[PDB]
Amino acid sequence: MKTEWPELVGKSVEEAKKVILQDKPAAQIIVLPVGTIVPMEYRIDRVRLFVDRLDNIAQVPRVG
Amino acid sequence: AQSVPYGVSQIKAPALHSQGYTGSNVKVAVIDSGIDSSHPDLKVAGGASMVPSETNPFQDNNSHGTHVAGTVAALNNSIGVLGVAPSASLYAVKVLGADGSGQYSWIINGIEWAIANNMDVINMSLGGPSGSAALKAAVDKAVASGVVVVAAAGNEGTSGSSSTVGYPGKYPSVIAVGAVDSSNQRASFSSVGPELDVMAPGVSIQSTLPGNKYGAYNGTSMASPHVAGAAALILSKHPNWTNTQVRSSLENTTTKLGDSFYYGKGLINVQAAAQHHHHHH
Ligand SMILES: [Ca+2]
Ligand code: NA
Repeated sequence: MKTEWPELVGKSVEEAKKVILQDKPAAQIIVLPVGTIVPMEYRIDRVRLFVDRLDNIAQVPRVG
Repeated sequence: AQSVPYGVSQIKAPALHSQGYTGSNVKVAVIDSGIDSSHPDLKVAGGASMVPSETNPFQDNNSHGTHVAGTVAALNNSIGVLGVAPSASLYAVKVLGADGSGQYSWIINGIEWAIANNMDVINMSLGGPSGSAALKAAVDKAVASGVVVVAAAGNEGTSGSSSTVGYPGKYPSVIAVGAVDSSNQRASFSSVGPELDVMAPGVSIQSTLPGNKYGAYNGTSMASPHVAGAAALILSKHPNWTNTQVRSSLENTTTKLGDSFYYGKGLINVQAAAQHHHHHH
C-alpha cells in the first residue's frame, strides 16, 4: 500500500489532494499550516497536508 | 459495570490501586484539545484555554484531549473504564483548536499556566517535527520547577538510522514515550531514535470520548498518558519524591524489550517503580 507521498513536497495543495485521492479515495484530508503542533493519534484513514504560507506542500504527506 | 482497559493492567497499575494509591491530590495537566467535563466517568478539577477563539477548556470539539484524560484519570466507579490514576486532580489546558492544530505560542502558554498553577505532572500527547528555543525553554523551566513532563514520541515510524522522535518529546528534559501493543510489540507507527525513553500501551486503547461515549484509539498519544498517570500513582505513594526521582523510578524499572533505538528502556512497570529499590523485570 502507498502510504507516503514524498514526490508531492513543493507541489500545490490542490495537486497533492488530487493525487492522494487517486491513490486513496476514502482518505480524510486535513490541511494545516506547517510548523504547528498536532495531536499524536494514528488514524489509517487520515492524510494531513502541511502547507507553507504560499499553500504549497512543505512536509512529506503520509497516512496517520 | 466498569471495565479495566488492558493497558492499565499491562503497566501494573492495579498493584498500586490494591496498595491504596490512585493519584489522590496529584495535579495533572492534560495539555491538549480540552476535556469534556460533562462526561460521567471524568472529574475535571480546573483548567484554562490558550486558544484565542475557543475560550472554554471544558468543551472538547476535537475528542482527543478527552480520550487522553480518561487514560490518565477515568473515575473508579461502576461505569465505563478505569484510569491509571483515577483520583488524580485533572486539569484541562486547551492548546489545540477543534481542527486539531495549535500554534507553538499556545502550547508554550499552556506549559506556563501549568507551572504558575503548581501542576505536578504535564502530559503532552502532541508534537511537531521542529523545535524552537522558546518551546525548549518552557519545558526546561517546567522541569526546573519540579514538574514531571511526559510527551508522545511521535507516530513517524522508522526512517533508516535517523531519529524520528518529534518535539517536545525529543528534548532531554521531557520523557518521550513510544507505543507497544498487548504483546509488547512496538507499533509500526511508533517513532524511534536515541531520544525514545520508555514504552507504554498505544494500540486499541479504550477510553472516554465526548458526549458520554467510549472508544478505542491508536497512537503514541495513547501511550503518553499511561506514563503521566503512572507518575501520578508514584507521587501519591511518595509525595516527597521529586520529578527527577519519579522519572528515574520509571526508567529504572521497565521490562526491557528490544533494542533501545526501537524500544527505549522497555515497558513501564509502575508496581516496580513505586517500590523503594528499583531494578528491571
Ligand atoms: Ca469508571
Ligand atoms: Na526527551
